[PDB]
Amino acid sequence: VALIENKKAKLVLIANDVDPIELVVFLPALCKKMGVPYAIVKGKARLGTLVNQKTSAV
Amino acid sequence: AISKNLPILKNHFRKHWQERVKVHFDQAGKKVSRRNARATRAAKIAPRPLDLLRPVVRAPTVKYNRKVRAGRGFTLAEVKAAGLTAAYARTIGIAVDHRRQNRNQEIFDANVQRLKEYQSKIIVFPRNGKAPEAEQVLSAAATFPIAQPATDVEARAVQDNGESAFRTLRLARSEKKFRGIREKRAREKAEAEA
Amino acid sequence: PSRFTKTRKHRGHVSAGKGRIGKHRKHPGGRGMAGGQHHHRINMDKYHPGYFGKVGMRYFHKQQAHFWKPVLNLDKLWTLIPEDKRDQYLKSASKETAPVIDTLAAGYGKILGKGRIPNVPVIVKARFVSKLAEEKIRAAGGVVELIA
Amino acid sequence: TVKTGIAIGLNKGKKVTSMTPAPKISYKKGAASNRTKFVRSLVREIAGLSPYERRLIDLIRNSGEKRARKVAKKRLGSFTRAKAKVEEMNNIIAASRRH
Amino acid sequence: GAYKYLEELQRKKQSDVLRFLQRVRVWEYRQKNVIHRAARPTRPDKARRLGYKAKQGFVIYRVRVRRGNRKRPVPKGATYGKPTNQGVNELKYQRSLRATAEERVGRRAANLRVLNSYWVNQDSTYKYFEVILVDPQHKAIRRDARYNWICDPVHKHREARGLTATGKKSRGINKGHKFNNTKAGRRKTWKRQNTLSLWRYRK
RNA sequence: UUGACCUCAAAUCAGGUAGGAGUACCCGCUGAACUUAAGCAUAUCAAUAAGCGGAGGAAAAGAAACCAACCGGGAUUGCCUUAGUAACGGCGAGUGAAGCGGCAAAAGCUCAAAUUUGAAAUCUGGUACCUUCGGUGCCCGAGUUGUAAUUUGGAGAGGG
RNA sequence: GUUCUUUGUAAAGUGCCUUCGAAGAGUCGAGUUGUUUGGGAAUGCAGCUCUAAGUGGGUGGUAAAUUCCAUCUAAAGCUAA
RNA sequence: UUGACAUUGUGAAGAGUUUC
Repeated sequence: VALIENKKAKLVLIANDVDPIELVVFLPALCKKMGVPYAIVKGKARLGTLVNQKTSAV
Repeated sequence: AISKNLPILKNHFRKHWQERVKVHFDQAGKKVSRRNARATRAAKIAPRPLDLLRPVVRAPTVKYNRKVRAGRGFTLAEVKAAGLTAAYARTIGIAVDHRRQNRNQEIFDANVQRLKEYQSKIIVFPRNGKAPEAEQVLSAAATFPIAQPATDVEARAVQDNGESAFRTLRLARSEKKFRGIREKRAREKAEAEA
Repeated sequence: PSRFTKTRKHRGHVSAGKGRIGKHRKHPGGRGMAGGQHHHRINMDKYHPGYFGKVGMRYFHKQQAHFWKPVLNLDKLWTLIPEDKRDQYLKSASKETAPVIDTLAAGYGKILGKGRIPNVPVIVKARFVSKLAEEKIRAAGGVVELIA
Repeated sequence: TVKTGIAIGLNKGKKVTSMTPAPKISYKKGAASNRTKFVRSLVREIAGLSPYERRLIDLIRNSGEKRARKVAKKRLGSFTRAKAKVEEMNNIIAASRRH
Repeated sequence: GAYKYLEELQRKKQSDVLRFLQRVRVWEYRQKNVIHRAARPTRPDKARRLGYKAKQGFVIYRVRVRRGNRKRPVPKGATYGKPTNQGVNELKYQRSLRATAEERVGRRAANLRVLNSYWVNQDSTYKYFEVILVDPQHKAIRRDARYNWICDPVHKHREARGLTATGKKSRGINKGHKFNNTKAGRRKTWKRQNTLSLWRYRK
């Protein structure tokens, strides 16, 4: 999020299946504000594997 | 009951008070305890003199706006004015406050003088073990006493400006009375035109 | 102590000194201040008037020391001087040199006008004086300093 | 502030070398740091509004403003917060009128 | 961090999205048992600022209470005394429901020490909270400094005695003139100032 | 088909813990009446006794969303005094504090909210060994839906 | 009081310029009900209803409106005598 | 027992801008 506010972000990915969903919901608007390319995705588990972790959320 | 001419009483003893009565027969034993506590603390203290420095203070409201009192702490302002910091000071036998913002220059000066005096007046052992190895005092209530200021001279010449101080009082009273009125009134004629 | 008390002297006199007829029973005429309008009205009036009532204005959270104004008179005014120096100033009696008198440090908050003082000119440091006090000082040649 | 040296009056008190201390930042609890203004102004648009806000702005393009003040007074129990919320609603409806 | 955005969203409890979320979550918790361990918090920011740290030892339990006045447990209004103690219906319990809830989970699980609790959701019928616990037997706790004060036997059942936030609040602890009664202990004050103290050389 | 994840379960699973007692003092909760008022219902007794929960060797409270309005003081607790006062009240009976000042004793401080981002740097456990209230390695695991380092507003961070 | 290592290329503190400077919400606050208080147009507490803000907020012991001032900085927390 | 407030959502049809 700090990287986004700093516009360091080239691309953002956000898994849909979160709970508490309030952890995540605003992020699209933020990326719109900072003009960041962002996307909603599926499988935060897959993201975890992409991190060498269980679950990533982003 | 009521009986002959006597002043009227209000004695608050209707409330099972007998169960809750404290007597001080230990008035003496606790004095012993306290002397022993102080002495023993001192004995273990490594001569740090059993009380930390505390500052000189302008003594709140009117009844006691005259007096001068020992407060809690020395205002970091005055500390670094003396040329050091709060943390090192607390390691030293000093007591520091962050409240009590300095607003009075002479008190600023007085406390910094105390602190410089104390700094020059004490002797610190090295961080290593060996030192001059002792001599104890237990004051710092006293060796830096807290006196009132001089506040005047013994006698002076007369400088009669011929005025009536009494009348000055009545005038100040009437001013404090009529600030709001005359203010609103000048405002009224001012906004009147136009 | 006990032994001086009359109950040692009543021993034998049945009805220790409270009588046989009007005997010493528990709480007749009620307790404390019961009956101040009904059957003790005559002690309330006559020796305690004004007890019953409201009067005047209230003042919530009255803090005394707003009204700390201890009081002094010209009549004394001088004991403030240390006696050793007193006669010296008194004999001097100079406008070029008069003693300074801080009532406030002495523990006073207002000065009043009782008494007659010498014709010495005297310097005062005092808040809150009376017209007559200031007057008599000025007639003595002294002055006053209002202070805070 | 500027004392007179008098035991009574408007500026009663000891004429003294009045210093000034350093400022505590605890006085600045009401700060509005950039981060926070951003977060708040964003969360507003994510959240939209609440029904009493909605009713109030309708009241503001109705019914004058005074009535909306009375209403917000009923809802919050003050007049200060009422005035402030009213000003806020004017700020918002200004955006809606003129983007 | 994003916890700030999260806070500021939380503090708008009437937005449509929260209305929706509230409905889902309250229905869920209502279907659940009255007390249930939660896998993790619903307001992680809130737990974090009240001292939660996601690590081996900390726990959340979620809780329900039944949300009303406290009707006097008296048979048929038979209070047996004067008219002033004749009320039953309109009586209020001085501890908060949060306090009750904390107490009930601490009773459910006594190996743990409470830390805090917080509102999540409610309705007319119930109130819901999320409550924070520690296993002070846990080596992680005992070896981290920063919390191990709670391992002390003194902080046993600190909800039962009125030492949490809500505890210290309902117990009248705060500085100032509006707390003169019950600031440093109600019973202590009353005892102090209904005691007669008598010295040897009587003053 | 295979492999994850989230959630919830089970196990005489490995290891741990709570219960009850006591209860002078302590923190709470609940909570009367006799009584006093010369009656009595408010009020008082009483924010007590009884009833219930939970601790310690002391507790609790405590570093100010303070006291104040002075020239201002400066965590808390207790003693003296404030004061039987301001105030409360069928303004009847009665009840009734707090600041200031003196003394005792003294001590300050941590979390959240911040990108480690040129590198989870954090932690439980298991296991071998050891100088064992613990420590090194290895492994498993937790964890980014955030453990570590920094900072706590008295300030403080970033850079120079 | 002796006696060993040597932390270390790592920790702290210190000055002046600059950018800034995050600060706890079903809470605060209000209304009402009940209770309690010395607390009096409402001392605190709790229930219900309403429910905020960031040059703001709390208080300043007479309710309301207006303008100033002053003092603290809550809604998280530890702490011996 | 009766009224209001909340739980309590989405909309329609009809009666005195409203609000039955």
